[PDB]
Amino acid sequence: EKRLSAKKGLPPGTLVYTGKYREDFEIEVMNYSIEEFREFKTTDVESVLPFRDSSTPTWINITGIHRTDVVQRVGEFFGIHPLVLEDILNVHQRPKVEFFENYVFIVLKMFTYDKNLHELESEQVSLILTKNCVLMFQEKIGDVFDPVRERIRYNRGIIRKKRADYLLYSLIDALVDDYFVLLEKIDDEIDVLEEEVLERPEKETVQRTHQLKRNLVELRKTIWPLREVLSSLYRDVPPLIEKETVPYFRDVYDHTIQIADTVETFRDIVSGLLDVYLSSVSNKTNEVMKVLTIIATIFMPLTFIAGIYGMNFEYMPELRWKWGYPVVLAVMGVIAVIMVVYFKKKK
Amino acid sequence: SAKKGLPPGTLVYTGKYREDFEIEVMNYSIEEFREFKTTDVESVLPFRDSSTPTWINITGIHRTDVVQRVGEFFGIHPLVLEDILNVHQRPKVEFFENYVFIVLKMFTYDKNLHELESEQVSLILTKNCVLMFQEKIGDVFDPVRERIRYNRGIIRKKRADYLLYSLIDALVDDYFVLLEKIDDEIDVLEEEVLERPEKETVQRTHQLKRNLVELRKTIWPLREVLSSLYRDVPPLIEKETVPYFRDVYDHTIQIADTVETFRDIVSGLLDVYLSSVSNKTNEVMKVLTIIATIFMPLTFIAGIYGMNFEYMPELRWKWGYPVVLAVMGVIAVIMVVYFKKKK
Amino acid sequence: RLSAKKGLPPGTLVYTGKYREDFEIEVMNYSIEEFREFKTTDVESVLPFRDSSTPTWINITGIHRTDVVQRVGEFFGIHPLVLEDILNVHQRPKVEFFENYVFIVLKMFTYDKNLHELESEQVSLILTKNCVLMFQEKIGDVFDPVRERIRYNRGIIRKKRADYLLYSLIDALVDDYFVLLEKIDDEIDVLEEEVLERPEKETVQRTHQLKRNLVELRKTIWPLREVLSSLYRDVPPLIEKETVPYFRDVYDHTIQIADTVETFRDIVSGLLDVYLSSVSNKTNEVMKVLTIIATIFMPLTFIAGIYGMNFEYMPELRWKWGYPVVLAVMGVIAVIMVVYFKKKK
Amino acid sequence: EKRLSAKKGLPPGTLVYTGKYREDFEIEVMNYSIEEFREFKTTDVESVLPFRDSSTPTWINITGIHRTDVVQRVGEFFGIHPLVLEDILNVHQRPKVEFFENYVFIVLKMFTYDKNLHELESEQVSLILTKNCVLMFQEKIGDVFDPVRERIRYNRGIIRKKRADYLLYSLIDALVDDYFVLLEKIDDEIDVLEEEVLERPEKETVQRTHQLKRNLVELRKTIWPLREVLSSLYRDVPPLIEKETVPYFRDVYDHTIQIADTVETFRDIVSGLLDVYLSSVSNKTNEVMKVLTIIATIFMPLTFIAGIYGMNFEYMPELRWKWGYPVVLAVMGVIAVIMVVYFKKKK
Amino acid sequence: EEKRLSAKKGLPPGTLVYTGKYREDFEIEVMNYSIEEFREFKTTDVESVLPFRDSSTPTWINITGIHRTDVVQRVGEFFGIHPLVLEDILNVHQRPKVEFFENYVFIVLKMFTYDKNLHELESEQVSLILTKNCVLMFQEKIGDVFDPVRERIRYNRGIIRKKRADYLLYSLIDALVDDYFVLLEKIDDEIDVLEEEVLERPEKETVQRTHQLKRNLVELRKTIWPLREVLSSLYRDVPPLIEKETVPYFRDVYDHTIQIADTVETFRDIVSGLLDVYLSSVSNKTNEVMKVLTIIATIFMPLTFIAGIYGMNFEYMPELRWKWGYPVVLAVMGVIAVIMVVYFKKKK
Ligand SMILES: CCCCCCCCCCCCO[C@@H]1O[C@H](CO)[C@@H](O[C@H]2O[C@H](CO)[C@@H](O)[C@H](O)[C@H]2O)[C@H](O)[C@H]1O
Ligand SMILES: CCCCCCCCCCCCO[C@@H]1O[C@H](CO)[C@@H](O[C@H]2O[C@H](CO)[C@@H](O)[C@H](O)[C@H]2O)[C@H](O)[C@H]1O
Ligand SMILES: [Cl-]
Ligand SMILES: [Cl-]
Ligand SMILES: [Cl-]
Ligand SMILES: [Cl-]
Ligand SMILES: [Cl-]
Ligand SMILES: [Cl-]
Ligand SMILES: [Cl-]
Ligand SMILES: [Cl-]
Ligand SMILES: [Mg+2]
Ligand SMILES: [Mg+2]
Ligand SMILES: [Mg+2]
Ligand SMILES: [Mg+2]
Ligand SMILES: [Mg+2]
Ligand SMILES: [Mg+2]
Ligand SMILES: [Mg+2]
Ligand SMILES: [Mg+2]
Ligand SMILES: [Mg+2]
Ligand SMILES: [Mg+2]
Ligand SMILES: [Mg+2]
Repeated sequence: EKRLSAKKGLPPGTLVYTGKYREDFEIEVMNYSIEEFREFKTTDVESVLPFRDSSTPTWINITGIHRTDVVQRVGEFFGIHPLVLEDILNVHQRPKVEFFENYVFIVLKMFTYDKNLHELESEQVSLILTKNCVLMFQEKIGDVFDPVRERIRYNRGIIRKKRADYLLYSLIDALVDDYFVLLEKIDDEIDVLEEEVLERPEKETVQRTHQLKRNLVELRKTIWPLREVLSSLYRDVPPLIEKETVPYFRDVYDHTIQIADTVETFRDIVSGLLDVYLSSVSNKTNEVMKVLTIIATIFMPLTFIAGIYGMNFEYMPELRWKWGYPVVLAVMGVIAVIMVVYFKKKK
Repeated sequence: SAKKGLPPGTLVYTGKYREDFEIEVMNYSIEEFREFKTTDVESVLPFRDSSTPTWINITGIHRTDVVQRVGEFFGIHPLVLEDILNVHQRPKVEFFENYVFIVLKMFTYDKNLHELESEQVSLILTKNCVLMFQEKIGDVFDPVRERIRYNRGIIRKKRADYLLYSLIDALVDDYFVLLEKIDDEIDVLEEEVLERPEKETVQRTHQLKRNLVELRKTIWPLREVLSSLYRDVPPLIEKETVPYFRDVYDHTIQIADTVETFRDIVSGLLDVYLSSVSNKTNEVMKVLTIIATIFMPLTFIAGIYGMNFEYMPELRWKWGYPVVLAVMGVIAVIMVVYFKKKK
Repeated sequence: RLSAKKGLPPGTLVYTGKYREDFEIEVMNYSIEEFREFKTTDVESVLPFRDSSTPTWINITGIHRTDVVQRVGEFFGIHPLVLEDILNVHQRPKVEFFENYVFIVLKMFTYDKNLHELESEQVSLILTKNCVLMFQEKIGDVFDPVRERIRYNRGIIRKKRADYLLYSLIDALVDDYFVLLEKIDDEIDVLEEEVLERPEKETVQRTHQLKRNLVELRKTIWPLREVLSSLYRDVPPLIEKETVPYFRDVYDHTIQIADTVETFRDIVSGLLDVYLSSVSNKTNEVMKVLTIIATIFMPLTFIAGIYGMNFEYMPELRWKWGYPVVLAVMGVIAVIMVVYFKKKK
Repeated sequence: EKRLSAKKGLPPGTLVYTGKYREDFEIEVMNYSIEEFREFKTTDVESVLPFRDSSTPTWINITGIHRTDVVQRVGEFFGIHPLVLEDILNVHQRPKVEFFENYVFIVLKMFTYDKNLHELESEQVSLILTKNCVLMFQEKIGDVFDPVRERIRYNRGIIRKKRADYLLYSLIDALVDDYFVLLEKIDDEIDVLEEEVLERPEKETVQRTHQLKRNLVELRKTIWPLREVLSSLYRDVPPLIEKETVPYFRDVYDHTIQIADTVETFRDIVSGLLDVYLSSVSNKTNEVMKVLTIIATIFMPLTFIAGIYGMNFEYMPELRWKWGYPVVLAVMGVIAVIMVVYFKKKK
Repeated sequence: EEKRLSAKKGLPPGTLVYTGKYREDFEIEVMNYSIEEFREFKTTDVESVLPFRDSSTPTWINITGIHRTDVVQRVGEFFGIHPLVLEDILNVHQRPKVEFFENYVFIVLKMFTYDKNLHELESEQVSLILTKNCVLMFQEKIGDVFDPVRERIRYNRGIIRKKRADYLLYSLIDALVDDYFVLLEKIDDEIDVLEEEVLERPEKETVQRTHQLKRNLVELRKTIWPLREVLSSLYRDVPPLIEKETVPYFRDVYDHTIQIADTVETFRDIVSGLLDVYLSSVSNKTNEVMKVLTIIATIFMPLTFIAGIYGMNFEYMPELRWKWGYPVVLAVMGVIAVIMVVYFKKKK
């Protein structure tokens, strides 16, 4: 209803941004050949539009898809189907490839993990590969893509030698790689949490356990498709040159499996955290209940006799007598002493 | 859940909705549009033979004679019409030579008392018509009606199969709304489960589980109905409508992701609460334990010196018990010190 | 009684089930123009119907008479493995295919409410030429409505052939399951009500019985779904454009049941964890009462037991305005132990 | 006595018996056809070597494969691969069916169950179908094949009319039949066990349920390859006479499924047995609390007032107007009785 | 508990970077052999092994200490190994695999070492490349399971000397897969000891060990599953692996691996209940602690109140004055104590 999960009743072609980031808008362009390169930014689309006809590889990054107007304008110019456009704009959706005639279309998820308050956020990056362009579409400023920029700029690696497909591999290889980062953060979280779980009895322990479990589920929900998307890229290939670029997506495929597995491992672990915790607590109850028993179980028989020697009659034998009070205190010290002897097994 | 012993062709509305019956009909082509309502079935019949798209919506299928009649007129096999009127059944598609047959489920989720309801929606695509069969009045189809009416979208331009698409599409899109609500209820529940120790909570928890089960049982085959429509297409215009069906599938893959997601999420809730309440039990134990461990030994010396004995001064010595009182105070001091490793 | 008949050759004919009670053969030969039906204990009398040109339903009941299964089978030309398959009632439902005939094993269920339990009886069907052969363990069945349909000519059955009678028999036999499931659905409803609102061990027990019975149900129903999958997708002596879509309809109910049998499994599966939580909570709130009485009364008996001391020259007895204030302070700490207790109780 | 799971360092054909039984060695032969049959035992492997070339089905039962010379001889004569000989000797393994050029190889297990102290042992059985011979290999004297022996002697059934592949069939069907016996015993154990769990709270119970869980896991591991074992015997069939022996293989294969389902039915039943125990313990903990609390909650407050009225004070007596003792005992009984009243709901 | 080696990022596709924890050893071994004779040697000079690319006879070249990525790059370029394959030899956090190429088979496998006492398992990654007449082996660290295979080559044991490079690769992976037998045995011992502990030893360190075992099992499954797939691909495809000879051998290894994997899922099946068996014991001791607490509580508290109503200072109240009251109250108190014990004769 409000800013989550619903644009409803709108026709099949409606361009609407569903995410939260309306802040920034910036349009980056990097063109390159083996010979030379150029880069620029701008806030005007009419400058970048002519690159669709380029003979040389081009990476056009639109940050600020919160502007539906520029997404549309570009979609139209490169001839992107309106359903596809709409997918780019609706950022709540699963990861996918859709191959078309003159183009490939890809929807990926970048993540961010804040430790301290433990939570994750996800930005949607959409890539379109057509002709010589990779069109990028982001929500906000910030991204994992920088090493690629450096690779182009400082001529490191093979990127300069290759055409646009290997560039889509470059952007996808970065995006996938940052998941390892997120995963390191998360195993750190796991270790911390199992320490806390066996050794540190509070309820905030439970709260954090649960938080990690959800963060893990959302992680997987985005992850398994992400694996299939790479899986598809590997087995089909309409404009992705074979004998050059194929083993490159394939290495991103092995990554997305190594990752898909790692979150599984994570899951099987975190599931039994809470069991370990129940085992910590009901074991802590056991030791308390043992203390209260020996405390109660010594003083309960004693307070009884001390109460039968405080009873008022007349006619009573042992009150006058006497020799009693030392013999009574004797029997008391004796019975509590055989209690403590009886407890040489327990605690 | 039982109509038994009846012949294969027997029309029995098996639903719980007995109240309303209505017939809505919209005939459109590119240049013009015409809509009407009625309770008279024959009046909507001549539309079987037209060369333009028409949406014929029969609400209140508890009236069987209408279903029989319309069926016989459009030439639909009695096994289908029975299927239409038996509303406990899974979403499927049957592909036929002169038509397609589709059963789907709309859901409804009441907050306050938290519960869900289902309507069964049937669709026949034949020649130039979409035949829609609803159990009761009101639907998620209002934006579609508004679209045909107001020439929004491409819908006016298009044909009967694309009308189908818009109908099913609207249906599927509503689940999004339902998911948002379930999400909210889940938020509330987990808040309460870690912070609010009550049995009404375990109930609400189990009910949410049960609901997620019913929802899953519907959602999963729904994924499959679109799976065919996208992949099969005998009288469905290819180059035009196949990509659009492909969308509704995408979404219905999504809805099924979110639902497993919820099941995974809720499935650990009862272990939270168990872990939470097993802790609060432990931390009230401590309180009862300290209260028992100081005040039990103390009440013990109070009982010695209340004993009535002919021997034993105190009696005399007349100091008190500053010293009884002081030994109490000192052993209490050390008990509490001992409990500086605890509460 | 029992689960092993062993050391025996593959052909050997043995009834493994528990009911030796009844024996009866019922025959209905019916055509478009007319119909006739009779019963008997005499086997040579039904044999000639092999060559009848019209639909016959031979329901042989009391398979515990092995010699009749032998007779009829050898006569109609049914293999020895199929005959033994008819006499062994411990087995999974299956469909096997052959030249002149189709072999079918199904299960009818009876669930007693009150004392909650289920028993099964096995029906074997053989469709051969114009005859459909039926085999039961004991008197009574789910098939009366198709009998009624044949006697009174209701619906399309009189027009059509023998494999349509297969269709109808099976359909009836599948439809039973719906009512079964309704019953089991009731059991589940009461059982969960009890589980959250009613902490006893008998409810542990019934939860277990329900889980078990549900297991049995899944185990019968799942191959049963695979049965009508095969009758729908294969079809050699089954008239296609006429019967095959009637076949698909049972195929569809067979599926609906299976999903429902799952829903019940998934729901039963949690019913223990809801019980554990109610008991724990119940265990908690039982503990809280113990403490609050202790923590207000235990320190109370202590300061109330100081002034029961027989020491002379307390002096503190000297306050003898005294006791009401001595009573007061008690209540005060008592109250402040209660005033410890009006948050979190 | 049962060499552990490893013989390593050894090259691939190394023929080593890894089991515990060295005790007996015997060889039994039955040559038969429609007309007649001859049967004999022996310790001499030379006299059973000629039967490889038999026109008519022979059954060679070698018992005592600890004698590895024998297995080597026989193996080399009938043309069996060193890897399969090795497989006949190493008894820690899964069942399999390997189809070769001139012969069929099966390994299968023959279980034995001890009730009382509950545990299961398994002898290996190896079967090689070659030409007209069934080669059969056993660790120890005693087996399940005695009634197939009897059908060969007393000419019961159709076995004499039929061939070597039918011999194979009979043997496998006796194996498979025995797992029913086994399952019956496990069902008995299961019933006693669940009954003891729900009505009988002791620890040797958990010990037993666990024993069973494990035993069923073992039985699963032996049976599931087996289901696939007779699956591949049913669906393939190069030298297995089709129109004769095939519907008989499918018969064993139906059995094999009932056995597995009977296993899976058991598993899902046992995995609930511990949760039954869990819920019985936690109701006992509750029911003990209940008893502690009604005693604590009626008497501790009644002790508080008896209590103030025993105090010896300067203004003592506070009351001493004789009314007025029994009024206190009255209000004692009244607050106790209304404690019971308040407990007339649950406890 | 800090930044772990996982991410090699910002780095190009071909980047050769060792991600392991072993920097210690470096050694290059060679055995070359034929039916007539063989030569074995070590060296740190890579250029001396290189000519073996062109040998007619099978040559196993073991390169221990892949941390030196110049050696790894050398042998790679010289053998025409594609940079991505090279990089995989170098990156050790990754699942076992086969990849087949025009001129070589790349394989990734894993050796596991378990230590008892403090219970923990380390792995080492092994790479193998079937290329022409060579198998290139790459190890992180000295020591390995391939000793008997060397021993066979040296002293002419088995058939290995007659067969070729493909059978040499069979021999290597067979010794590898065969290690997992030992490993599963050790994990079994720990399992028995640990379930005994779970029932009969109520300590928190027991819990620590149960969870530790569980984690070890998961890391062990994660590797062990595709290990199965690696041998399956190897059985069923076979481009330069001589078929009618070497395929059955590869099949055998596949078999043990199916066994290996089955076992691993059985251990998992057991350790998953191991913690519920603990929590059963614990609740049960406390259960039988609370009993003790409650039966001591319920006999004396009705007794301490009977002792309360007695003194208790009031007038009238015989009771006190008729004598006989004290002993008769020892009788009542006593008898009610004995009927509490009698009611508790359904308990202990
Ligand atoms: C030297 C003085 C001579 C006085 C007259 C002698 C008469 C002979 C009597 C036999 C002696 C036994 O006397 C015995 O004393 C003991 C305690 O002293 C009493 O026992 C008394 O105190 C014990 C405490 O241990 C209580 O458990 C018991 O309920 C109470 O009756 C016995 O009830 C009485 O039978
Ligand atoms: C002082 C003389 C030195 C020589 C030693 C002998 C001293 C006397 C020994 C006393 C033996 C104690 O054994 C016994 O104890 C109980 C207290 O539980 C006393 O008192 C008991 O009397 C009878 C038992 O029959 C009961 O009615 C009463 O309830 C009970 O208290 C008995 O009178 C005494 O016989
Ligand atoms: Cl690059
Ligand atoms: Cl009919
Ligand atoms: Cl119906
Ligand atoms: Cl049988
Ligand atoms: Cl071996
Ligand atoms: Cl036989
Ligand atoms: Cl890498
Ligand atoms: Cl060798
Ligand atoms: Mg849409
Ligand atoms: Mg790689
Ligand atoms: Mg019906
Ligand atoms: Mg879309
Ligand atoms: Mg006093
Ligand atoms: Mg049999
Ligand atoms: Mg059979
Ligand atoms: Mg139908
Ligand atoms: Mg070996
Ligand atoms: Mg082997
Ligand atoms: Mg890389």
